[PDB]
Amino acid sequence: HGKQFTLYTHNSGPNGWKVAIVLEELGLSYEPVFLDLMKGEHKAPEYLKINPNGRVPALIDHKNNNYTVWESNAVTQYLVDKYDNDRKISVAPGTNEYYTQLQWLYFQASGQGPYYGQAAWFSVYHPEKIPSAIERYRNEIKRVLGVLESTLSKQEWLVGNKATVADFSFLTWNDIAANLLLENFRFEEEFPATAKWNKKLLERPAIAKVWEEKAKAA
Amino acid sequence: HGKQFTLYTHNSGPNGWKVAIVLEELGLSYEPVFLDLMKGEHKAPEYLKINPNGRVPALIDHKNNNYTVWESNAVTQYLVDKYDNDRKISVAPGTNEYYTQLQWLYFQASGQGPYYGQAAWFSVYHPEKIPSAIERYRNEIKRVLGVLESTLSKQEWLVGNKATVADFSFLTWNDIAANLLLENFRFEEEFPATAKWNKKLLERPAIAKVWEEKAKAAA
Ligand SMILES: N[C@@H](CCC(=O)N[C@@H](CSSC[C@H](NC(=O)CC[C@H](N)C(=O)O)C(=O)NCC(=O)O)C(=O)NCC(=O)O)C(=O)O
Ligand SMILES: N[C@@H](CCC(=O)N[C@@H](CSSC[C@H](NC(=O)CC[C@H](N)C(=O)O)C(=O)NCC(=O)O)C(=O)NCC(=O)O)C(=O)O
Ligand code: NA
Ligand code: NA
Repeated sequence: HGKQFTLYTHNSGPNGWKVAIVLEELGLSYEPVFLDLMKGEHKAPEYLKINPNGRVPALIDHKNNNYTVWESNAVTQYLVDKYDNDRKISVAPGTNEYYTQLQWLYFQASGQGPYYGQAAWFSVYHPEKIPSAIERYRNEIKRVLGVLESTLSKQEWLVGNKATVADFSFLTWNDIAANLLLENFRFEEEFPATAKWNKKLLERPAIAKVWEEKAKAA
Repeated sequence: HGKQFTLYTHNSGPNGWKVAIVLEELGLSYEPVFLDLMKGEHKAPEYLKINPNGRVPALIDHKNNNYTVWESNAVTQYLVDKYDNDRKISVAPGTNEYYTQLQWLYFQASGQGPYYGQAAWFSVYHPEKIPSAIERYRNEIKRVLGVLESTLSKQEWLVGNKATVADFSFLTWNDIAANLLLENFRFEEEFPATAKWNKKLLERPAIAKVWEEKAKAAA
């Protein structure tokens, strides 16, 4: 055949692994292309032709005339809508539930990722240490966890009464938050429903497999 | 009331007016409820039942058994998918281009909004003034405009060879960036394709109507 997809990514980043989880859960074949962000490969003309935003990940579907799509959650939606026909990890397009799923994916993409990412930036990469900025995004991480907790303490999954890509989407950034960004953090005590949700998801065979890969990387 | 939708929103923020544009473009009736964020109305138990994130906007469709959805771009997708059957401002669900439309909407939601929003925060609300932080997000604003420019200099619209909600979605934050977040900004000079794109969208009857409502609301 040749592998169906090419996934432009890098050794270890939260959004690439997120897409990898979707691919593995769907049993889809893919070849990862690891861009060296340190060397600016993602800002080179060759990659800009794939994603003009110059960020990873991006996906090419070789079975669909090399249809190319970027933004990890748009990539995710493309994958489940077209290739999760048995609805193993997604709700059906054309239903009200689909937009609740979409709502949660937008909360992840606009409410979790960018804000956690600023915590990561100010703690690690910003040229000067700014305690008030570090504080600001640490507080936002806890707020976001509280939003998850308020729903997960009331129902088992975010949508569809089954684990979906909506639930999956929060995993990689929450891992970074718990294991790097937050200090003296006790996930299970502070956000019990969310911690338990997180634990179960990581126990899914496909997710656990990728999580082991992630550990082996970076 | 009597109106098909209730739109939870407020006077100043860009995402509510963005949804208002979609509703007006589709000719749908709605009653806006303007919440006072400085009175913590969005963090009250009553609104948290509507959106547990405690942010605006949120939409209730009274014609669809009060189906409720939040996240402005998720609300937008719901509206065009269900109510834009003639595809006046959107591409068709089930196509490939739908996911390109979605891609651009995620770029707006995750690449424009939150970063422009951090420029807003550090420039206006953060209780200490931090030049390196202000500079960081002003820079990112310019980078984002550059991304738009690189595409719009080569094609008329983001997707489907017609104006869609993907194009519309960038308007309100770009307005704030152009007039408030950047200093001595010259849209047409710095980003000519994007500025022309911006200008054309603002000429649309429905958008011009909302833009005036927004202008009066500021004031
Ligand atoms: N919305 C996009 C986010 C993708 C993304 O951020 N990719 C990162 C690698 S993950 S590393 C996490 C990443 N931070 C960065 O990329 C830091 C560098 C950046 N230029 C900056 O100045 O902030 C971040 O905060 N992301 C927010 C999020 O995930 O929502 C990247 O390509 N960086 C190259 C670059 O920007 O030059 C998606 O979901 O696909
Ligand atoms: N992704 C959401 C964003 C919705 C949103 O941010 N609504 C704002 C009003 S617009 S005002 C713009 C807003 N800034 C804020 O909300 C500032 C207060 C905030 N808690 C903080 O600390 O940054 C922002 O940066 N948004 C990023 C974006 O639009 O993507 C709100 O309800 N704030 C109440 C609150 O947070 O308490 C959407 O598109 O619906
Ligand atoms: Na990534
Ligand atoms: Na708003």
